[PDB]
Order: sequence, then C-alpha cells, then structure tokens
Amino acid sequence: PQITLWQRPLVTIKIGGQLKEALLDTGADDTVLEEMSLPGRWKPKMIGGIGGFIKVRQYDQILIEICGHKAIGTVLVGPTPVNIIGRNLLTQIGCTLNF
Amino acid sequence: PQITLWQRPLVTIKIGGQLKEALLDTGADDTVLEEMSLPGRWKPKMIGGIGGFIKVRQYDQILIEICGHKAIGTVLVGPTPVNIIGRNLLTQIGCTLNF
Ligand SMILES: COC(=O)N[C@H](C(=O)N[C@@H](Cc1ccccc1)[C@@H](O)CN(Cc1ccc(-c2ccccn2)cc1)NC(=O)[C@@H](NC(=O)OC)C(C)(C)C)C(C)(C)C
Repeated sequence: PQITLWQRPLVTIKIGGQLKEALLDTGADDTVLEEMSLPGRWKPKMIGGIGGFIKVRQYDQILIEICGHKAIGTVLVGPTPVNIIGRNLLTQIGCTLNF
Repeated sequence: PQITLWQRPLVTIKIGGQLKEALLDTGADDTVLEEMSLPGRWKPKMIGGIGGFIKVRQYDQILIEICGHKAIGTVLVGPTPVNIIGRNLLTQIGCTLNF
C-alpha cells in the first residue's frame, strides 16, 4: 500500500497473539512496543529518543504481522508512549520512502 | 527519489542560508533541528518523545529546501540529538511510504 503522511501512518499489527496499532517510523532504528505480554526470554536494554533514555526488554526472533506482511526480528517492550515499528522491521516488509 | 530503509534516511537540507543533514521521520508530527541560528521571532514551546520532553523555539513560515525541494512551514529549534524533518514538511515535498 502507498501511504501519504497527512495523518499518522498507523498500521494494524499482530504480535504475541494480540492485535495492536503501531506507527511506521522511518526515524526509528528499533521497534518499540508498550507494555504487553510476550513469551520467552529477554535481555535488558536502554534506548534513546528525544527527551532521554528509556529502559526496555529486548526480545529477538519475534514474529510480527504488519498490515498482513510477516517479519521476524527484535522487538523492544517498555514505557514508550506509542507503539513504534522501526527500520529493523520496515526493511523486511519492503517499505520505502518516496518523493 | 525512492529511498530504502537499510540505512537512516538522511538528506541534505538548506535552511537559514546554511547546510545540514536531516532525518526523514514519518514518526515525527513536527520538524526539529539542533541549535542553529535563525532570523526572526519565535515562541517557547514544549515537545515530547521517547525519553521525555524538550523545550524548543518555534518558528512559523520558515523556508527549507529538502533534497532540492522547497517547503515553508514551522521549524522548531532546540536540544535534539539529530535534525528531524517531520510530517508537517514531508507532506509538502510529496513524500510517501510504500510497501
Ligand atoms: C537511534 O535512536 C532512535 O532511533 N530513537 C528512536 C526515536 O526516538 N526516534 C524519533 C527520532 C529520534 C531518533 C534518534 C534520536 C532522537 C530522536 C522519531 O522517529 C520517532 N518519534 C517517536 C515518538 C512518537 C510520539 C511520542 C510521544 C511522546 C510523548 C507523548 C506523546 N507522544 C514519542 C516518540 N518521535 C518523536 O520523538 C517526535 N514526537 C512526536 O511526534 O510526538 C507526537 C518528535 C521528534 C517530534 C519529538 C526510538 C527511541 C523510537 C527507537
């Protein structure tokens, strides 16, 4: 699909058997989700944004369906104000910027 | 141009007679730049991100040339770790997301 930016580029995703809406974020190296429940193990990690740094849980090889496209990658979970789909996953679903 | 996301989508921009590199950021409602010198008046404003919030100067009707395309909009200036080109400007240069 082609998406214009007059509004937030929100997409529906399916992860850990649950449905959520997430922002397609070209300015995000990583994918960050708000507190939700995920199976398996993780490693502590910290990441930075505007405003400072937040502490997250890191989960590798996680399946995610973004607007019907599957992808497996690292997903971070924590105190983010909004669910974010980062470049690590955008590349897998063939997402591109155009102008 | 079309742009893949294997790398951070950086572009050269011309603003306030100066050259900068900036990130095309679909996850940004606003355009925010590192401390720089701009002419005119502004106002104090606050904006939020992943680690919290930063205070910035707001400038309306600022001319920016992004990868050779011209746009006039609000540009914020302050303590951001990286120059960000937000949707308020992305829409003006006809930038889309595709997959
Ligand atoms: C290498 O660092 C990163 O990749 N930081 C990524 C990040 O923060 N990206 C920012 C741009 C950025 C990159 C590198 C260093 C610092 C900042 C954006 O791509 C995505 N983003 C993600 C984001 C979106 C909403 C919010 C938010 C926060 C508090 C309250 C409401 N919304 C926070 C972060 N947006 C914002 O912070 C924007 N906020 C915004 O549009 O607010 C509506 C700004 C910019 C205009 C301030 C993540 C932490 C998400 C991975």
